[PDB]
Amino acid sequence: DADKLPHTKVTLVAPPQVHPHEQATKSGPKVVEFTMTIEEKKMVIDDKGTTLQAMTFNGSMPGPTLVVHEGDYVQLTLVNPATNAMPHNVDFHGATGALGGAKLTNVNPGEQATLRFKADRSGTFVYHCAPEGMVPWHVVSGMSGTLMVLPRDGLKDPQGKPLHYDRAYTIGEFDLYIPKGPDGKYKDYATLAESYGDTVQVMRTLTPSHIVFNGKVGALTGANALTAKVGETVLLIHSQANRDTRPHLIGGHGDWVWETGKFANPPQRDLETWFIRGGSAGAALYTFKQPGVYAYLNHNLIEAFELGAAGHIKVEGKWNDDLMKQIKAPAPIPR
Amino acid sequence: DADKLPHTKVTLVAPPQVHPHEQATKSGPKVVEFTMTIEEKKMVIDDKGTTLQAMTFNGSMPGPTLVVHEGDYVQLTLVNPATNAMPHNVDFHGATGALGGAKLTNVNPGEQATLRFKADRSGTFVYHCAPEGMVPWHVVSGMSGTLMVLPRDGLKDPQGKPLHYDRAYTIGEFDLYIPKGPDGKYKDYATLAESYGDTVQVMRTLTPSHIVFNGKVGALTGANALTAKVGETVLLIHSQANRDTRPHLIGGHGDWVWETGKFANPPQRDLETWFIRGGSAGAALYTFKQPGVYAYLNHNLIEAFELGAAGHIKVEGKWNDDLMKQIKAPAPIPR
Amino acid sequence: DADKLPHTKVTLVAPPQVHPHEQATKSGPKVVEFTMTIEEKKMVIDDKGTTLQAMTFNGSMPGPTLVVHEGDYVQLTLVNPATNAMPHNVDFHGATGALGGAKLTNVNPGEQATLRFKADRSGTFVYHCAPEGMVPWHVVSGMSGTLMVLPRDGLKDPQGKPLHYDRAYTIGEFDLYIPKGPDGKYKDYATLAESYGDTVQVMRTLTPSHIVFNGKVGALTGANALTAKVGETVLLIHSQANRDTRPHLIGGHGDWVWETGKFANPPQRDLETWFIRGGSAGAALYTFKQPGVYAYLNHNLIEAFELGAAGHIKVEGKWNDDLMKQIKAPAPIPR
Ligand SMILES: [Cu+2]
Ligand SMILES: [Cu+2]
Ligand SMILES: [Cu+2]
Ligand SMILES: [Cu+2]
Ligand SMILES: [Cu+2]
Ligand SMILES: [Cu+2]
Ligand SMILES: [Zn+2]
Ligand SMILES: [Zn+2]
Ligand SMILES: [Zn+2]
Repeated sequence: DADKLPHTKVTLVAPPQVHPHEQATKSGPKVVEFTMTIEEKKMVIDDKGTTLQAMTFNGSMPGPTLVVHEGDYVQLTLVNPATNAMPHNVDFHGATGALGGAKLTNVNPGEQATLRFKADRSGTFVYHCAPEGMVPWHVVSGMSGTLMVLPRDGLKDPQGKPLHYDRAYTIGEFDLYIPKGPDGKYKDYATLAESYGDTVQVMRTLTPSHIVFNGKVGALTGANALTAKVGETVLLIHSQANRDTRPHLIGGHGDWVWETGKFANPPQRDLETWFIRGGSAGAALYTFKQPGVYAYLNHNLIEAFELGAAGHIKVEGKWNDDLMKQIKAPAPIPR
Repeated sequence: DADKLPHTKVTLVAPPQVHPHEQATKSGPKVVEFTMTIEEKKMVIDDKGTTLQAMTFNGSMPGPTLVVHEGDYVQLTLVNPATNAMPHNVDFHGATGALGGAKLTNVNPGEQATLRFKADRSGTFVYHCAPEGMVPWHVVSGMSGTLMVLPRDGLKDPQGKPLHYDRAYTIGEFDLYIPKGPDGKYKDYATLAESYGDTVQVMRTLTPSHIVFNGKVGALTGANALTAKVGETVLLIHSQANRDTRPHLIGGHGDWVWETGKFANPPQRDLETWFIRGGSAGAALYTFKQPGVYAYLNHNLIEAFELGAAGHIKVEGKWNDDLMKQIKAPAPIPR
Repeated sequence: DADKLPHTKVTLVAPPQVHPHEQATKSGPKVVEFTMTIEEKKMVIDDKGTTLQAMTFNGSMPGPTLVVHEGDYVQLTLVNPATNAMPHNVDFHGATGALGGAKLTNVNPGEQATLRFKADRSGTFVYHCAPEGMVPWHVVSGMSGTLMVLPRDGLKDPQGKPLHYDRAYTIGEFDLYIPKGPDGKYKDYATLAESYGDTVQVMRTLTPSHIVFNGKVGALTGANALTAKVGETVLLIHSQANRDTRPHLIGGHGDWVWETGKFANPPQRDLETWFIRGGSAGAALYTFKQPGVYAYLNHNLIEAFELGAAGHIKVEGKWNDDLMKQIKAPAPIPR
C-alpha cells in the first residue's frame, strides 16, 4: 500500500541530460513526485528556417526523462496552461491500466491533474500524449519522452554480473510531416490548429519530410555535441514513439544493448546497429576506448544525412594504436 | 513413419478465435487432418465503402489458425472450387521442402489436393498462397494465416518454468494497396482479374492505402472487440505475411513475447512494443490486471489510427488502486 | 602489441563465394593482410536494361567478404585508381575509433592507404565507404560489404555446443534509387557525377526503384543460383548497409540465426523470417533436408518479386516423405 510510503520530489532536466539519480540503491520503494507543463509552440526544425507547429512536454522534444526504480510509484502532476489551445493527457507505457493513464489525465487548457501508478517493470518506456481522435498528430508534433525504471540492484549482464554507466544521455527521434504548398516550399502556419489538415495528409503518405534528433536538424552537433572521455561508460537512451529507427555509433559499438528496452531481459553484446521499434525506447551502453568525434545516427543513411537523424559525441583522451593505426597515410599509387 | 500413426480431424473456427486445443499434452504424435476451401470475393474494408477484390482461405482474412503439437503431422486438404477464377496453392513456413508445399498443392478452380508434412519445429508460422508469377498479389489480397505448433509439454519461460494461456486470439494484419482513379476516389472492380494491373502499380510504391486487422478497419472494435477478465492470461497471435508491424497493448504489456514466434527460444519479458517481421507470425502472453477497454495496435500511430491497424480488448473485473490511481482529477490550475 | 605478430596474406574472392578460411583454429592471433581496389562503373541492374552509375569495392556489389578471427588484426590496403572520379574511404563497423577508419583512409583518385585495426569482437560487420558530405550516395551506389570475425573456437549454440557450416555464401542487398525523366523511363547517365542530383531527389523519397541482391535483379538465379546438397550446412551472410530487410528461405528455416550478427550472443532457432537492420550484417545456418529449388528472399514480397530482392538455391539429394508428402495430387473435386 502506497499511501504509507516515503515521498520524494524530483527536479527534471532538459534533454539530452538526464536528472541526477542512483543506479543500484539501498533505498526501499517511494512515491516519486514529478511535474510537467505542456507547451505548444512553433519551432524551427532545420537550417533553412522551416517551422513546425509543435507540441511539447516541458518545452523540449523529447520531453524530459523521468527516472525511478522498480517498485517505486510514479506520481505525475500534468499541467496544461491556459495559453495552450488543445487538450492533452499522458499514456505511460511503463504503467498498467486506463490506456496508460490517458483516461485519467485528460486536461483542457487551464487544467491539471495528478496520476499515480506503480513502476513494477524495469526498462526504458515511452510516454506520450494520446487525446481521443488526435493521437498521431500530438505524437508526431513532439509529445513524447522516456520513463526509465531501473532495477533496484542496477543493471545486469547475461550472467548477472553488474553493469553501470558513468553518464546518461537521452535521444528522442521524431519523424516529422511538414506540408508543402503549390510552389514546393514548406508551409508556415500562424496557429497550431491551422497546420492540422495539411499535416494529416502528409502523415498518411508515411513519408517524413524530416527525421530529427531532439527537435531539430543538428540539435546534437557543434556546440551541442554530447561529450565523453576514454574510459567512461555512456548510456544512450533512444526513444521513437511513432516509427522504427536503427541506432549506430560510427567508430563504436553497442557494448551491451537492450534494443526492446526492458532490463529484466539479458542484453546483447557487440552490436554495430540496434533496432528501436516505433512506440518504444531502447538503451545502449558503450565504454569509450578512442578519442575523437563519433557520429551517433539512424543507419538508414538517407534518414540520417538527408533527413536529419544524426548527432555527434566528442570524446577526450589518449589514442590507442593497438585498436587502430594508420599504417600508411594516403599517398600516390606506386610506379 | 507416419503411415502407422493415429489420425484426428480438427474443425477450424473463424478468426479471431482459435479452435479448441490442448497446450501441454500426454498424447503422442498424430496425423492431424484439416480442410480449407479457397474463396475469392469482394470485401468492404473501410467505413466509407471502399472495396477490395480479395482472396481468402476459408472466407476470412486472415485464414483460420491451425493448431498442432511438435512431432505431429499436418495433413491439409486444400479445395479450390470452380466458382473461383484463379489457381492457388499453399506455402507453410512451418514445413520443410517443396517451397513450403506450394509445389505440391497447385490447384486450379474445380481441383483439390492433400499435403502432409511433419510439424517438427515449435512456434507460430505463417502460411500463405504462392502461385508462380503472382505471389505478392495473392498474399496482399488476403491469402495468409497462422500454423501454431505447440511444444508437447506446453510453453516455457527462460528458466524453463511453465507458461500458459487461458484464451487465444489470432490477429492478421494486412497491408492493402487499393488503386485510385483520376478523381482521387478508390476504384471498384467488377472482377478480381480486372483489379490486378492497377494494384500492382500501387504495390510497387510500397505505400499501403489501408492497413487493417482481420480484413477491415474496425474489425476488432465495438461489438467485435476481443474480451477478457482480470486474472486471465490471453495469447495474442499476430501474423503479417508481407510487411513489418509493431504490436502494442495500450495500458498493458507483453508479459512474455516471442516476437520471431519460435517457442524453442526464450521469450522476452515486459515489452511495451514488439516487432513482427513481414513474412512471420509472433505470439505474446499478457495476464490482465485492470479492467477497461484496452487498444491493441500497430505502434506506428499513423498506420494504426489513420490507416486502420488497431483493435480493442474489453476487460471485466475489479479496479486496482495500487497499480494505478487518479490522485487529483482534472481541475483548474491554482490561483 | 601487433608489431611483433605473424603476418598472413589473404586472396579475396568474388561474392557470393567467401574466401577459404578455418572456423575453429589452433592458430594464435595474426595480422591478416588484404587489398581492395575501388572501381566506379556503370552497371545494368535489371532485365530491361536500366543502368546504375555504380561505385564498388573490387568490382562487385557487395564488396568481397573479409574473414578473420577474434584477436586478429585486419590490415587493409585501400587503392583508389586514377581512372576513378571520386575520393573514397572505408568505415569498418568491426573497428574501434576514427569513424571506423574512414578518417584515416581518405584516398583521392591515384592514391592509396593502409589501415590496421584489432578485430576484437566476433560477428558479421558491415564495412562501407563514407566520404564527408557524400555518405548515403556512395553507400546506395554499391560501396559496402561484410567483415566476418569468427570466434577462435568457432560458432556456438545457446548451450555452448559447437556449430559449423560446410559452405558459406555472402548476399548483399542494395536498395537503389534510379531517377526517371518526364517520359517515365529510367535515366541513363554518361558519367557518375551527372547522376548525383537526380539520385539524391529519389533518395529523399525513401522509395527504392529496385532492391537487388548482389547488384542485379536475378543475380542469384538460373546459372548463378547458389548450390547445396541434403545434409550440408550452409551459412548465409546477409548485409544491408542502408535499409532494413527480412530474409526468408522458402521451404526452409533459419536453424540457428544471429539476426544482429554478433556471435558472442546466443542464436535463435527455428526462424521462418529474420531481420537485418539497415547498417548491419546478420548470419543464418541451415542444414538442407530436402532436395529442390529453394527461394531465398526478402519477405516483403513486393520488395522481393516486384523490386528484385530474391534469389535461388538449388539443392541435390534424396526426397524425404517423412518431412513432406503429396497425399493426393491435384484432382477434380468429388461428385
Ligand atoms: Cu497532446
Ligand atoms: Cu503508446
Ligand atoms: Cu492464391
Ligand atoms: Cu512465405
Ligand atoms: Cu566511396
Ligand atoms: Cu556505417
Ligand atoms: Zn489564420
Ligand atoms: Zn469488366
Ligand atoms: Zn554530360
